Amino acid sequence: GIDHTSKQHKRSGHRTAPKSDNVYLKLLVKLYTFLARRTDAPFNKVVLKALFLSKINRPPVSVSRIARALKQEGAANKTVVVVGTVTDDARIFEFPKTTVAALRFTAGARAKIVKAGGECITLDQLAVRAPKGQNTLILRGPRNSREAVRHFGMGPHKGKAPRILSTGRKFERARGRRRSKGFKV
Amino acid sequence: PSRFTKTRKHRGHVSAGKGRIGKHRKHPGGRGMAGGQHHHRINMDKYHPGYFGKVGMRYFHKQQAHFWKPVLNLDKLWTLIPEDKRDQYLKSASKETAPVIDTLAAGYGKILGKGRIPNVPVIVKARFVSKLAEEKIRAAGGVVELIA
Amino acid sequence: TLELLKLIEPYVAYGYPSYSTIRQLVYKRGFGKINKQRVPLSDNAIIEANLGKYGILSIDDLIHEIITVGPHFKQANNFLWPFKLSNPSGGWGVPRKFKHFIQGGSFGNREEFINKLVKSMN
Amino acid sequence: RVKANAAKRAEAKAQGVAVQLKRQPAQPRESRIVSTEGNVPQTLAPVPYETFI
Amino acid sequence: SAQKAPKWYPSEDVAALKKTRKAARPQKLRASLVPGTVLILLAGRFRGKRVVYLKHLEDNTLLISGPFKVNGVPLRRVNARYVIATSTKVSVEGVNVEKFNVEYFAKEKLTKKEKKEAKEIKAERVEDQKVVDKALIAEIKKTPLLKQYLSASFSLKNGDKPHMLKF
Amino acid sequence: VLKKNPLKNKQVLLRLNPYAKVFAAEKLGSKKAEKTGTKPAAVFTETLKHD
RNA sequence: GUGGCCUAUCGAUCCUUUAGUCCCUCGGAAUUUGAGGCUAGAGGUGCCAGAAAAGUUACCACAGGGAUAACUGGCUUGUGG
RNA sequence: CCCUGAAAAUGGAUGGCGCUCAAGCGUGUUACCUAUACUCUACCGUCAGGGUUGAUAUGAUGCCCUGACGAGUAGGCAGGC
RNA sequence: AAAUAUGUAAGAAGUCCUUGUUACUUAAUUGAACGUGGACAUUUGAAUGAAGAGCUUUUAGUGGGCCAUUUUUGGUAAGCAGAACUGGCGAUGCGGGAUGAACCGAACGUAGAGUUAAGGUGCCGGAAUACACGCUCAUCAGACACCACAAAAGGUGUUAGU
RNA sequence: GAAUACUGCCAGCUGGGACUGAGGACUGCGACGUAAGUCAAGGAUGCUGGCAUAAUGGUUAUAUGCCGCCCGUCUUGAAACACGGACCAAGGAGUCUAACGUCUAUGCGAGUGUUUGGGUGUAAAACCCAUACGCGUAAUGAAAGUGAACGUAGGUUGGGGCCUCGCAAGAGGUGCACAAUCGACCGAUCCUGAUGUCUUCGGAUGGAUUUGAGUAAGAGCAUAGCUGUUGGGACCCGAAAGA
Ligand SMILES: C[C@@H]1C[C@@H]([C@H](O)CC2CC(=O)NC(=O)C2)C(=O)[C@@H](C)C1
Ligand SMILES: [K+]
Ligand SMILES: [K+]
Ligand SMILES: [Mg+2]
Ligand SMILES: [Mg+2]
Ligand SMILES: [Mg+2]
Ligand SMILES: [Mg+2]
Ligand SMILES: [Mg+2]
Ligand SMILES: [Mg+2]
Ligand SMILES: [Mg+2]
Ligand SMILES: [Mg+2]
Ligand SMILES: [Mg+2]
Ligand SMILES: [Mg+2]
Ligand SMILES: [Mg+2]
Ligand SMILES: [Mg+2]
Ligand SMILES: [Mg+2]
Ligand SMILES: [Mg+2]
Ligand SMILES: [Mg+2]
Ligand SMILES: [Mg+2]
Ligand SMILES: [Mg+2]
Ligand SMILES: [Mg+2]
Ligand SMILES: [Mg+2]
Ligand SMILES: [Mg+2]
Ligand SMILES: [Mg+2]
Ligand SMILES: [Mg+2]
Ligand SMILES: [Mg+2]
Ligand SMILES: [Mg+2]
Repeated sequence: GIDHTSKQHKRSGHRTAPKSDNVYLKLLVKLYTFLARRTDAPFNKVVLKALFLSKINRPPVSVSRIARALKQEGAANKTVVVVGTVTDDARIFEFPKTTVAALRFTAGARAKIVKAGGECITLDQLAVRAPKGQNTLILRGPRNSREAVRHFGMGPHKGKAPRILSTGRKFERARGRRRSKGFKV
Repeated sequence: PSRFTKTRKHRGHVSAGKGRIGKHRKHPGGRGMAGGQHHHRINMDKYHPGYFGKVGMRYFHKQQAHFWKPVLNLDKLWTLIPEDKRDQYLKSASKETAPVIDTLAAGYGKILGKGRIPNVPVIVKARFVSKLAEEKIRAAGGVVELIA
Repeated sequence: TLELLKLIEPYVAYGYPSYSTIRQLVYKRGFGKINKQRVPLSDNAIIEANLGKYGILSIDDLIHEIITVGPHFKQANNFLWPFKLSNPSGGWGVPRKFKHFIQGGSFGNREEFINKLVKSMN
Repeated sequence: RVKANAAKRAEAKAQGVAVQLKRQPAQPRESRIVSTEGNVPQTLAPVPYETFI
Repeated sequence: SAQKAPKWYPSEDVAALKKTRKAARPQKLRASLVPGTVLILLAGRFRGKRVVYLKHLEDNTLLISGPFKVNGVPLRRVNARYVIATSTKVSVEGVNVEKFNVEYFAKEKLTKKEKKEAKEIKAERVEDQKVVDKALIAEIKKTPLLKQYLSASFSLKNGDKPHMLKF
Repeated sequence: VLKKNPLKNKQVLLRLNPYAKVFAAEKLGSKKAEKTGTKPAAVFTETLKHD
């Protein structure tokens, strides 16, 4: 017998492969597995781990987010890397000439980036021209902006959104929500 | 598909995953929202505060078409001009030739002010407009023409 | 540590090891904890690879850092995996183990007799 | 103790390096020579039982 | 197809063996086994026969000629673990045994075609046996009762405990 | 592939600890000590024999 | 000094009622009653997180329970002997 | 220590036979017996950490190296028939 | 006024030196809190360990318990009823206690070899009818904890002792 | 003045027995040798014999030694003097639907959804499509209503990755996601009340131990799957009753 201080046969809890059957994604995973093994650059390891992520853990990254990231000093000539989708944004009216490498570009995002003088690039061409992740800039999208996150942690005084179908007066705005009707949360 | 469900996996195991003690029964706590004030009170008050009681005043025969008023912010305002003319209108900001935007034709009731339009004068026709939105349009050099 | 031993006394037998006991224990049952794995020593280069910053270049250096409680005792001792000993070859010598060694049992402090016990246990 | 530790390090920065700030637990005693001269050992055995009531 | 296919097949190329670090060193015989020692055969068709140890062959076999003129055992090899070396010794510095070796006792090449339904000794062995055994007899007759002792067959009596018997 | 114990297999005992050759060549495990004629004191002997 | 020297001395939803803002609504447009809202008290649930509630059944019924009594056994032995 | 105190109902229980300088009682020294426990080795599986592309090496959900681990109702999940 | 149990601290989110902010504070250019800059070196301020550390969502069964050591209430008591801490059983085989949910030993993939635990070694039954010092003779001996009970009281039985 | 007991050490020598031989070109650490080589040094070889078939081995029946209580179920506790079960075949119990939560996959993404319908067709398929409509891109308030940049869309503290100097140790710089915190903005509540004037309207600025399921360079929509939820006969079978 052994006095087990820890739970036995415990899986790491991390994805080691994409959950999908996309063969082109699996080819990208194979390429960045080779790069994350034969190169010591932590960029290839971070890109490889991001290639395993689910959809909610790969939020889209807008072109306005990319332009804001390019307003940083020393980052004008960098290569923006989005392991996921670059969506479009009409809120902006100027776009810098830059190189963006991403899994997917929406039609609007690709048009805006190309019209700005830049180029859209896949992660394999990213690997070819920047094998060690030279002057790259990895961007991620907002994960807690998801609508499901609003209801996480519901409870008294937590200030969270109830899981509700119909919204308005007569829908959970009474006893328990105001002092005049019983109490307030 | 049934072949992927846990019902197939429970074959040969007596209780079908329901327990030998609890012994899956018909409606052990009542049907629907039974006991919302009595034995489901903790769940109701924790997850749905505000459920019980009346708040506000009634509206007999409410027609939602009276309250039709889609809102549009100034940042999305320039999306109403088609892209074939958007670049041309964006450059060479003219006081004598400014784009006319019929937001009502685009299906909007009130123009709001989430901000930062370029300093290009535009005519913005709207039914309702917010104070800050009209200030921002006039700051850019445009005008708001109220319509009905 | 003495209060720790005074608190687990009914479950352990401890004492003061000699140089021969420590040397034979490390040579025969010494495994290192390297990258969370239990690695048989079997070579000076492994001990130098894991304890070389502490100036411990060989198994004899490890033995000295144990017999004389040196500055790097804590690192050398934790580098050693807990020794897995066999049951004593001639038995425990007592009818019942779970009395104190003073009371004719086996547990507690048996200070210099731990050498004979451990030698029979490995 | 924080002030005292700073004082010890401040002195050691000039003279007497390796001031060894950390506290240590009670260490085992070192060797010694217990002189008998004037301290001849003398003690008896256990004592018989007496009623004392 | 009744069974689909295996997508990948094992390679049929046989693997070579790793180099083996086991050298052949000469066998170290027991202390009691010295030439001219009277042994007792414990197994074989000549069980319980007192024999004379003559030579140590290179295949870890003892060349014994338990005198054929005395007890009818020829020049033959035995395994050292199947004999009991007794204290009695006979001189052998009058005999030559260098001719007898493994190639001398190379038996035959039997054919698989050959088969036996129901049912001689080579020429050279007889004169070799006589020539070897002559000086063995001459040495034996120097002290009395060896001829009778070799003629007699060893056996275990009732209550004879070999774990305390001195041979 | 296989743990070979020292304290036997003198090849492995010599792979580790190159001093073991000098230890054997000099019989340091059976070193004879220098004779010393330092007597105990009378007060020690009398205390030991005291009841 | 935001009641009682401290540790007890008390009460949701719906409904009614009062106070406050003199404010919002009655949806074709106004005025005045009337009604409905918003904020804060009261009217009471003592089974005190709060149904509106008399019995009988030896004429009885059903689901159950050895989760629970009445006979035997078991432990105990006050009481009995 | 032994004896008296010491009475229950089918025939019966140091487990049985039996046991008296014990095969009883108190104590002590040794030797010996044997668990799925401990040590070493092999094999299965699981988990973890790694290696493997100047064409891999064959399909890199493959091959391989290294270490540790394995009880299980109710129940969860996985891979399969 | 203990023992056991129990709170906190043992630094980098730290310490020190200047001088910055403010509508708070001071009689005040006094403090308070938060700072800029500077200094502190690898023992960054006890020990041991750390099996990865943090974090989140969502959902099953369960919501009859029972036993033991110790503490403890009611009861004459109970294999009674009720609490406290811990370990167990339930959910669990294996060795030992003949037998037994819980006691002792030890927790379990499939095998081999060795060694032991608890318990034993006359025979059943594997293993000393071992060794040593004594005690006991019962016309109801005694013979291993849980555990399958014994008392007040008495004996020129016998042994040791005051 | 010695010996011995006892205890301890040897990187002292050696005899007998038992189980195991995993891996499969080489690489390493070594040792003996002037080297060249050799070896017991990252896991067994060499030699020999018999048989080559029921001999070994498998299955099966039996015998022998030891062990083994009847399953399922409720239960703290079942071999129970608890219940169901004489035997066998066949049938026999978590399903489908509406709406939905978390997670995952896929498409497109500030959008998304063809299939109400029209067109067409090799005709319940496949293919093509307008306008709408749903959800989403704005919240808040009971409501009338009003409605999201002071600032590189803020400051502070961490923070992966990247950039520079570095052989490295490290040092700076930039710092997405995320976490904590102080702010700003929008709505509600309370307050303050400028120019102006149908003299009662309007509500500019400025506040707050207040409040919101908000803003602060969007993340959603649609389909599918396991799991969970509610209504449905609702896992299957079962009342005493009521009409
Ligand atoms: C006893 C009297 C009435 C009582 C209350 O309104 C009774 C019930 C009536 C009803 O049908 N439904 C409810 O939710 C409450 C109340 O408030 C007291 C102060 C005054
Ligand atoms: K009735
Ligand atoms: K195990
Ligand atoms: Mg069944
Ligand atoms: Mg379940
Ligand atoms: Mg059931
Ligand atoms: Mg109630
Ligand atoms: Mg033994
Ligand atoms: Mg009212
Ligand atoms: Mg019961
Ligand atoms: Mg009585
Ligand atoms: Mg199960
Ligand atoms: Mg229950
Ligand atoms: Mg249960
Ligand atoms: Mg018993
Ligand atoms: Mg115990
Ligand atoms: Mg026997
Ligand atoms: Mg049996
Ligand atoms: Mg049963
Ligand atoms: Mg019974
Ligand atoms: Mg029943
Ligand atoms: Mg029946
Ligand atoms: Mg039937
Ligand atoms: Mg069937
Ligand atoms: Mg079915
Ligand atoms: Mg039914
Ligand atoms: Mg009725």
